[PDB]
Amino acid sequence: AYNGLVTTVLSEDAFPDSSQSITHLPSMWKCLFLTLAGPMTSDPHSPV
Amino acid sequence: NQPLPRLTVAPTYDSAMSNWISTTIAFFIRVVNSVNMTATVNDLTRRTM
Repeated sequence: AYNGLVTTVLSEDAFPDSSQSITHLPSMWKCLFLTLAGPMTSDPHSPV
Repeated sequence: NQPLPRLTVAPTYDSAMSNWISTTIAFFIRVVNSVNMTATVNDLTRRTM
């Protein structure tokens, strides 16, 4: 409702770091919890 | 040299250092099996070498 006054975005601690490969399982589990919590956020840059 | 990978690495013999290590050991084996060491050194202590 109050989008444009405050936009909920994903945390900077939510993304896996650029370096870890997808072969590391807990770094790919933070990518599963990110894609599911994607459209709930009101960031228009969230689907990137 | 080659740039690093972020895939899982494993010891390989492709690297130049490895090739250098291999040639010298291979070459020495020929020193151990030369006539300069066949006549003096016993054969049973040459297979260990």
